[PDB]
Amino acid sequence: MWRMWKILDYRRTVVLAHVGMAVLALLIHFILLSTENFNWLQGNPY
Amino acid sequence: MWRMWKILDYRRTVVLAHVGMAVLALLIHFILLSTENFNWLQGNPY
Amino acid sequence: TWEIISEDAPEAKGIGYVHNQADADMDHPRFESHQFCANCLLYVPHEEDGDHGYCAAFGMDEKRLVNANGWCWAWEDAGDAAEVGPRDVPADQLRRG
Amino acid sequence: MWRLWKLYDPRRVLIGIFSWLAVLALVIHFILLSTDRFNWVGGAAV
Amino acid sequence: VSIVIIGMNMLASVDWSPLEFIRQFFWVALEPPPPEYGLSLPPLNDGGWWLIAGFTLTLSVLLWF
Amino acid sequence: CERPPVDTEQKGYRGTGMEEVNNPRLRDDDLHLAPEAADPVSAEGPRAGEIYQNVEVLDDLSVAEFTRLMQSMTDWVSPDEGCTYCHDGNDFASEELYTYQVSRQMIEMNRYVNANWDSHMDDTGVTCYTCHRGENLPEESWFAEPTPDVNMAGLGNTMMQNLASEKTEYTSLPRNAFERYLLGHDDLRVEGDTILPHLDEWDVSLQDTEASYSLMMHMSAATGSNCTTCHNTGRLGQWDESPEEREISWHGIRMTRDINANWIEPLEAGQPEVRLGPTGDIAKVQCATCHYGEQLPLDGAKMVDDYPGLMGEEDADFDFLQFGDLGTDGLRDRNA
Ligand code: BCL
Ligand code: BCL
Ligand code: BCL
Ligand SMILES: COC(C)(C)C/C=C/C(C)=C/C=C/C(C)=C/C=C/C(C)=C/C=C\C=C(C)\C=C\C=C(C)\C=C\C=C(C)\C=C\CC(C)(C)OC
Ligand code: HEC
Ligand code: HEC
Ligand code: HEC
Ligand code: HEC
Ligand code: SF4
Repeated sequence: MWRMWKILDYRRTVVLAHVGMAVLALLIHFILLSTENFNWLQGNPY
Repeated sequence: MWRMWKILDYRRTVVLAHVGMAVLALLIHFILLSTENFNWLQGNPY
Repeated sequence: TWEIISEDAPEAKGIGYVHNQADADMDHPRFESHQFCANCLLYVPHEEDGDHGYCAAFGMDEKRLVNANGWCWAWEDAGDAAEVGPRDVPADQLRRG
Repeated sequence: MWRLWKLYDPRRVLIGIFSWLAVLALVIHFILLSTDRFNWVGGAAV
Repeated sequence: VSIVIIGMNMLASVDWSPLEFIRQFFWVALEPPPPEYGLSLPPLNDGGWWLIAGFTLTLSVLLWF
Repeated sequence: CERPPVDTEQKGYRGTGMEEVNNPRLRDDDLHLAPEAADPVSAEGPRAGEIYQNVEVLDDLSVAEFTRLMQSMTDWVSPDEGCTYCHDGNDFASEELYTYQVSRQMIEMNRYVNANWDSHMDDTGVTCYTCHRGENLPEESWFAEPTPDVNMAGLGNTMMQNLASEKTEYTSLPRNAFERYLLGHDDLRVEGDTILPHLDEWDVSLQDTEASYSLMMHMSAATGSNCTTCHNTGRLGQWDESPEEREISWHGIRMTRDINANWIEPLEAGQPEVRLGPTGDIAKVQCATCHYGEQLPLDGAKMVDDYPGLMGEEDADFDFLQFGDLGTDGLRDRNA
């Protein structure tokens, strides 16, 4: 799929991928903190 | 009925159609989520 | 011993206690033509009468027995007392707390 | 339907699709987390 | 720094739930110190974070000036 | 969104903006319908205290009126359960069930408020049905807000605030307003009574002001009122600028505080665990437990006179000023 970079500007796509994955990783980690069974810092029984 | 596209611009009609149909489809799906007999995630009796 | 109550006593007059299901307030709102004293939740049969028994509306008074074919509009179904309590409190927590 | 890409710029269609898919999957995953039955990390029983 | 302090305290008040954060976005806040502290420096979770957020916000607007 | 027509009433002088606007299409019309009272049975013959083995509250009622009261209470609090909701099967002299002890307290409380709180309820009085409306539980009770013993070095300490709550009518206002005023007797006044400050005599904080605000949020929605029906908000702390509703609802606060502190909270010990709130407390009365969003509970229907047994004797100790207002003689030790 090297042709994908003749459509999508690779420089902008790389930056927006890192920015987007930053939001998603922070969001998923925060969601796990909010749950009782997956907050590793709280240490509730599973 | 192809003559419809000598009247409207077909390119923008299709883009407008997708946005309108997306808004309507989310409207209907959310409305069913608010009803009791058609909230498939809630699973109330029918 | 176990005197039977008077149908003309004020306690009976007040609740319409009648020795027979016939001659009752058949036009009273609370009334089905199957309610007898024996069918009443408030009725405890007497050990040695055969035809009478205690009535909880009369404080289970020994000298205020009721005929098993009687009726008053205080009748309640003996089909109750099967289930006791709020029907959503578990039985473990129902008694005392 | 190959002519669809002679009309609509491939980059804008793919960006539009990707934005819709990202928002939609986020919204579906969030809706599931909001329900008692399909909150997979809330760990409820059915 | 001010926005991070306010945002993290806002998020912490809803038990770190991003969903509950959106649900409560208009309602959450970094709360000022309770009256008993007067003008002293209160503990972080009793208005201390508010005082730091207010101090850095004041500094940023003054530097922006 | 709503739409016209809306019912409007004038609460103050023309042009003051003191008006009530109501949506007639938002009223339930079934929750507020008073049950049809039973026919008056005879009050002759011996009293209930002479007939019944275990009667402590309804001693001075006839046998007929005692059973009429018992059937009425069954319809009011547990129609779908029957007499065995409170009574242990066929042994009506038994006090085993917690609902029996609670209901015995509920009769004593119903008699107490009907005999001493005409300063609020006038002549209408209340019945088991005013609060229960045909349910085992009043739909409109409250529990204490949980107190989590904050970290003191962590983050996100809401001081009972900053969360949308149905207690505060979806404001970010303090959520513990009921505990402070409807069970406790904390001061509700926020306005200084002078033109110039005396900060060492009157220094109410804005947090205390928002707590009194949050109680007012409730007292408005709980009676289908708004701030204007009890106040001229331009001059909020002026009693002579307020309608007589403010004086009535003043006693409604002290009566609700009386109900919670002296009659409801003593019942907390013997409640089942399923019934208690998150803190482990008993459900308590707020303004909507009787009003359910209407100024006159059950459309102001006077039900008390139809049922002898729910009216007590006017206590010689009653003050209505001994609930946190110059004295605490009408409140027990605990409160909250
Ligand atoms: C306790 C363990 C948690 C968990 C905790 C975490 C944490 C913490 C992280 C991840 C991250 C990831 N997890 Mg995980 N994850 C769990 C369960 C899942 C399940 C599942 C069906 O159960 C799936 C499919 C995933 C998938 C993923 C990936 C999207 C991602 C890792 C990158 C990758 O490998 O790309 C493979 C995927 C693809 C190549 C296609 C998908 C990629 C696209 C671009 C992302 C779209 C996501 C979309 C918006 C839906 C999000 C749903 C969320 C619940 C919000 N997880 C369980 C519930 N997961 C990381 C992340 O968020 O990266 C940014 C991360 O930091
Ligand atoms: C309530 C009972 C049923 C149910 C009853 C129905 C009924 C009835 C219908 C659907 C339909 C749909 N349902 Mg359903 N559905 C249910 C629950 C779901 C759930 C869920 C999470 O539970 C999901 C994800 C769906 C999803 C769907 C979709 C597949 C479909 C709506 C298509 C649409 O939006 O048209 C709107 C059009 C769009 C959104 C187009 C937008 C898409 C693209 C990606 C936009 C990109 C923009 C682009 C760049 C612009 C240029 C494009 C050019 C052409 C190049 N349903 C429940 C279980 N559902 C409908 C259907 O079948 O349609 C075919 C339908 O009639
Ligand atoms: C989700 C839709 C995307 C979008 C996706 C696409 C796709 C796919 C294509 C274009 C194409 C074009 N877009 Mg574009 N484009 C958008 C909106 C705009 C707007 C504007 C200010 O509204 C302008 C001036 C343009 C300009 C252009 C032209 C350069 C080009 C041809 C005109 C056209 O087809 O318009 C169509 C667009 C509109 C008429 C505007 C629609 C406005 C919508 C209703 C509001 C924004 C949508 C939002 C994300 C969700 C809406 C929900 C609510 C209803 C608001 N786009 C929005 C942001 N655009 C085409 C191209 O590449 O030419 C070769 C093409 O194939
Ligand atoms: C988790 O979040 C992340 C990190 C992802 C980012 C998100 C952040 C978000 C969403 C933040 C949201 C912020 C919002 C919505 C904030 C809302 C702010 C509002 C509405 C503020 C409004 C008014 C606030 C005022 C006016 C504050 C005034 C405080 C002042 C002026 C404080 C002054 C304090 C001083 C000068 C401190 C003195 C300290 C000294 C040194 C004197 O003490 C000894
Ligand atoms: C409002 C001030 C009330 C009046 C008047 C009466 N009751 Fe009540 N009752 C009230 C509350 C707030 C509660 C607690 C509800 C909860 O969620 O815990 C109760 C509770 C009872 C109960 C116990 C129900 C149960 O736990 O299952 C009973 C049996 C009961 N009330 C009976 C009762 C009767 C007979 C009344 C009239 C004489 C009566 N209540 C009046 C509030 C109020
Ligand atoms: C009647 C049911 C009321 C409604 C509706 C509202 N208020 Fe009220 N308010 C009411 C009373 C009886 C009192 C006196 C309380 C006391 O025990 O002294 C109050 C008091 C206030 C105050 C305190 C003012 C002061 O005396 O210093 C404020 C600030 C206040 N009320 C505000 C307020 C607002 C904003 C309301 C609408 C949301 C509102 N009240 C409604 C009775 C009633
Ligand atoms: C049940 C025991 C009640 C509680 C708790 C509260 N209220 Fe009440 N209120 C109640 C009755 C029976 C009545 C009389 C109805 C009638 O027809 O006269 C009232 C009256 C009021 C009023 C006056 C309404 C008017 O005169 O138009 C107000 C303003 C009022 N109630 C408000 C109110 C508030 C704010 C309460 C909580 C603090 C409250 N009430 C509690 C019954 C009961
Ligand atoms: C809870 C709300 C009750 C329901 C429902 C019913 N009863 Fe009751 N009953 C209740 C209490 C709290 C008491 C104690 C009375 C007191 O003042 O202390 C009673 C008492 C009786 C009695 C007297 C029994 C005796 O003391 O010997 C009888 C006969 C009685 N109750 C009958 C009765 C019937 C027939 C009911 C169903 C319709 C019924 N009760 C319901 C509380 C409650
Ligand atoms: S109350 Fe019951 S037991 Fe007593 S007379 Fe009536 S039906 Fe018979």
